[PDB]
Amino acid sequence: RNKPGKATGKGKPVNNKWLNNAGKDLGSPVPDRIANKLRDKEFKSFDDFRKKFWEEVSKDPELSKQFSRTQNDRMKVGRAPQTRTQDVSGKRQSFELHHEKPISQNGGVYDMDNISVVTPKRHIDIH
Amino acid sequence: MELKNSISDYTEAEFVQLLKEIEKENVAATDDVLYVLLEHFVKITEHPDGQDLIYYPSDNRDDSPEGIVKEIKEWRAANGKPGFKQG
Repeated sequence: RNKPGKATGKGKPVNNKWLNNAGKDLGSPVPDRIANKLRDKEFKSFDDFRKKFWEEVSKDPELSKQFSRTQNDRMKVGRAPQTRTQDVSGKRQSFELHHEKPISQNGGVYDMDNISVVTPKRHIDIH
Repeated sequence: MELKNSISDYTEAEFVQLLKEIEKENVAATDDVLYVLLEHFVKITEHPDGQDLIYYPSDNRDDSPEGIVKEIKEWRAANGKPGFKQG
C-alpha cells in the first residue's frame, strides 16, 4: 500500500470529456496516454503515484485543456483536481483514485487497469 | 489580504488580490489554508456556483481573476444585490 512498486497497465482511450462520467460506476479510467508516461516507473508509494499521475494530466496537451487554469496548477504540483461542488462530500472535495480490486483482495496498487477516477460521492456510494 | 465581511468592503482590485492568494494556496502541499480562503470566497460572493467559478468557469467568460469578478458583478447586479466597493 504505502510500499514502493512499479506501475503497469495500458489504460483506456478517452474523449474531450474524460472526467464527465466520474461519478458513475467505476468512474473514469486511467487515460492510455497517461499510462504510457507512467508504465514501468518506480514509485515510493501510491501517494507518490497519485502525485505523478495528476502531474502527467496537467502535462498532457489533450487532457489539460479539459481543465481550468487553477485546476491545471493543482495537478502540476501533484494535487488532485477539485470536483464540482455538487460532487463533494465533507472535506473530500477533489477527485479520488479508486482501485477496482481492493489492495487486500488481489491487490494491484500500481495497476493502472485497476485504478479509476471517481468523485468523493461516487467513492462513498460504491463502497 | 484581510478577509472582509462583505463584498461591499472589497474594491474590485482587492478582490483580485484575494483571488491571487487563492491561486497561491491552490499550489500548496495541503488544502487547509486554501479551503478557508475558498469558503470565504463563497460566503462573500454568495454566487450559487460557489468555488466552481474558480475551478469550473463558464466558457462564455475568461478563465481569469477578471472573468471571475465580471461574472460575480453581473450575477449580483442582475439580482439587485450590493456590489463591489467603488473605493
